[PDB]
Amino acid sequence: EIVMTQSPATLSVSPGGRATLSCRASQSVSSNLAWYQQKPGQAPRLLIYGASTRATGIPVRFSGSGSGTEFTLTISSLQSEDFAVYYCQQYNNWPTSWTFGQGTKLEIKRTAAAPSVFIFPPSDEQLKSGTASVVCLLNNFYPREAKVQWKVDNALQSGNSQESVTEQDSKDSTYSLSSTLTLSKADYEKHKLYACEVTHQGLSSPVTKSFNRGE
Amino acid sequence: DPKIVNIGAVLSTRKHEQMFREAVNQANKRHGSWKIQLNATSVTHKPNAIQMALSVCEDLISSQVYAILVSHPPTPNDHFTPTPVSYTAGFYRIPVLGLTTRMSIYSDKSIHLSFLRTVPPYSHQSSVWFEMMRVYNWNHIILLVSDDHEGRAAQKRLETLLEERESKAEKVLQFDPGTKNVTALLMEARELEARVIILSASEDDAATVYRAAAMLNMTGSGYVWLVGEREISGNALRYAPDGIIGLQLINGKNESAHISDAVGVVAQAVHELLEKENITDPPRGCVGNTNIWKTGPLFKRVLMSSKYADGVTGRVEFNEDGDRKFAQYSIMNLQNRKLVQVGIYNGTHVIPNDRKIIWPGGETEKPRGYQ
Amino acid sequence: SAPSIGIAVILVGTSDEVAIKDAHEKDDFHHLSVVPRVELVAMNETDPKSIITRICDLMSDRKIQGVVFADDTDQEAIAQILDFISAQTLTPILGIHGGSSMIMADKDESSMFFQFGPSIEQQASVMLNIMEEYDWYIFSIVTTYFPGYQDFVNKIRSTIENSFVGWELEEVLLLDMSLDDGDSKIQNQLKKLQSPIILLYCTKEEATYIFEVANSVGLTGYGYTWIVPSLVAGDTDTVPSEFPTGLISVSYDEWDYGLPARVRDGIAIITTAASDMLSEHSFIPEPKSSCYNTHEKRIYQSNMLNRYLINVTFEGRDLSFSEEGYQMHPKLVIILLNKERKWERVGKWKDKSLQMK
Repeated sequence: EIVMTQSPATLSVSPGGRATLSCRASQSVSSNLAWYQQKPGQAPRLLIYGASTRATGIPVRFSGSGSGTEFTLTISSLQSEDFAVYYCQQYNNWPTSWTFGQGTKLEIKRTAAAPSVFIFPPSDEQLKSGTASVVCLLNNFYPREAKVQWKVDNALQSGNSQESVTEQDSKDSTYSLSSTLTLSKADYEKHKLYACEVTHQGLSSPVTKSFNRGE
Repeated sequence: DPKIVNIGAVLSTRKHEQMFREAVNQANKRHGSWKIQLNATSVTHKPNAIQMALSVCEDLISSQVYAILVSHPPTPNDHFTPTPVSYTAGFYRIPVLGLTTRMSIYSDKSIHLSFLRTVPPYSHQSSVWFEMMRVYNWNHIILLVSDDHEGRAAQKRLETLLEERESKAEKVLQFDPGTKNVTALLMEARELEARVIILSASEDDAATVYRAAAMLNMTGSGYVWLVGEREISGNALRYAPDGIIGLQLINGKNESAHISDAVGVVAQAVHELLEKENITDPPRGCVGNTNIWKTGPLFKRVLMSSKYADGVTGRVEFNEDGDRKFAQYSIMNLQNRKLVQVGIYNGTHVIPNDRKIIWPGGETEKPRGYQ
Repeated sequence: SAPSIGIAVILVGTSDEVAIKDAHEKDDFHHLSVVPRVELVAMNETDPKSIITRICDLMSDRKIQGVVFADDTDQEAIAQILDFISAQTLTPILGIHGGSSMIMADKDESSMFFQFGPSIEQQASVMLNIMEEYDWYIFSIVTTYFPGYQDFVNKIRSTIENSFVGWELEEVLLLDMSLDDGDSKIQNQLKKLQSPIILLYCTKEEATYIFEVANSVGLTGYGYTWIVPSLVAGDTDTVPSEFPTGLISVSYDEWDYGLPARVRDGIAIITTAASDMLSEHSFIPEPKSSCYNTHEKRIYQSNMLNRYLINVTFEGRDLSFSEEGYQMHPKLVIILLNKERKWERVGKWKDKSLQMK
């Protein structure tokens, strides 16, 4: 009955800066809210309960306010370990209503880095089973927002491209993107030119890597 | 994570101690235990009145309780029972709730300085006499109260209520307590223009007065009596003239209900108080500490103004002295040696029943109470 | 030749023990045959755990028949413990100084606890007596929910018509300071009052707030010649800093009545009563050496002492107590507040006679 909404969907900030997230109140929640901090792959933790009281064992940087009107928090003096997924929790008609939130995504701002574009043809062993795969690798680029296009004999390819993005590194906070194709042996041998086009903000011009089958 | 805030209870009848523990365990389930998880700590009564004080000091030291619940022992004498508890754990000014005691000395909030009650005292029934007086159209009453702190409170309350209406009572007699011969006072009330007689005395003295009046021809046909609750139960029941109108508190013995209500009220007060900074923990250690609890009167002030929503005994308010405002009563008549209920006192007015009433000496027709 | 009457002198005020030891039993009562014993006990704790245990252990030590209690704190909850322990154990005890000298409303009807100090009615009587002398006839009273307020106004009303002088009373208040969020009502009520002479009734814990709000509103400039009882003053050496100049009050004599004199006269009263009863009836009560197990130790009632301890005179003084247990004939002094925040004595009142300067 109370849909939990936040703003914005995603937020990127530079190190040593503040961040403000607002969790919209769809109805008149008296004083109950709770913001959670979760690192990827780990269970969340408690930060605030009652919309004003800090959780025990938490640093004093975090704070918030709200008595039923668009509860908001203000984090200051942030460091590198911050910028995780932050949720909001309400409990008005507990223990029966229990409407959860969504959780905004946070990123750390960084300077643009030119991606390292690499391509990989099949190793002649996968083709024995009747399937061929082409791997295009992007290494140490920022931001993660990049466009990768596959050019098979100068033709647009769709519906057969899989992309995997690694999490931000703990050393340089970089991103990595890998493009994997899945095509049959007969289709693979019907074409000779396979190109991987990479478009990025840190590159003045798009980078395309192409190779010829059996060459 | 949560700070345990344990509360005590000196109630007897160990089964009732288990009941109190279950009550507090239910109490902390409804609210939650991420910030507050209130515990339980019970102890049983002791025969003498000094070891009781020593034991209550010991458990106060050992648990640093926030409030204490006190009930009645299984061997009556329920006047000096919660005397040591109030003195001992009011020296440090920590609240104490009385569950069943009805004596009127505890309403003096200067010798105890912290005593909340869940049952109205014996002097709060005088308003029922006034309301029934107004309803039945009697206006020439005689008081026959005793000489103690118990009769004086009732006479004071009735006198103020009467003077507020620009009326007066024909006389105010007073017999010394523990007397075995009272005939002069009965004769003095005998020669007069007043018929309504109102009693306020212990059961033994009530029996003596009933015997003296029965010896004379004073329980006749137009001598409508009026008594309270302590003059109907006990040895005074069988020595009673037919048609003696009396009252009785509707729920004054079901200790389970009072335990549950007190636990609920204390839990609400505790969960309400901690939403406030600058508080101090109670003085753990009864042998070293010598000072007043810093946030002592504040806890009493926040406790004495809590309107419990709905309980087994109903709404739980608190008169501005600490004794159970807005209680109910039941009116009975001694018909054929077996009391039968007639009417009820809803706390504001009197609702007559359908069962008819037999006045003294038969005479189903109402007596005017005058000559 | 009737020795061994047991009196214990409990000391908590940490005063000079030798100074009061030199006056505890220096005199030899050749008129009364009690030849009493005393035993000074010095403590530093005022907890109810230590008081009860100490008194019970002393009763178990050697057959003591009485106790005189002293104190230095202003605690109002030691008199109650003393009264209760004197009710359960029939040994009569007297409070002479400090926290055990604040008048309790009504003692346990089976108890023997006699204190030093004046009641509420006597304070009102002397307060009206000073008012009559300088002819400040018109007056008004404001009170709260405190002991004797009904008795205070009843004593005022009882003597207002038995005298031919024309008192003209106006206005009465019942409001108490325990109300929550009712400050607007109290402010309106105190702003309403404009009477020439006002007699207040409140205590320092609440009197601080009462004085603060009265000064904040502004009804404290010149014409507000307040008159207050002893308990408003509290401690002379300490001032709550509101205290409008011109305050007058009556307080028990605390400067010319030293601790040794109080100890001496308490021992004297107990010994005189015991010796008189011993001479008349030729027996003396003796409780068992069990403090806790007094349930069956009350076989011998000791109400004869209670009827023989309230009428005693010696050295030309009347030390007669009353049924409620107050002094019934104290010595009261009147003090005044000058420009500098300090109190100054003016006169002395004794035997219903006022002698001022």
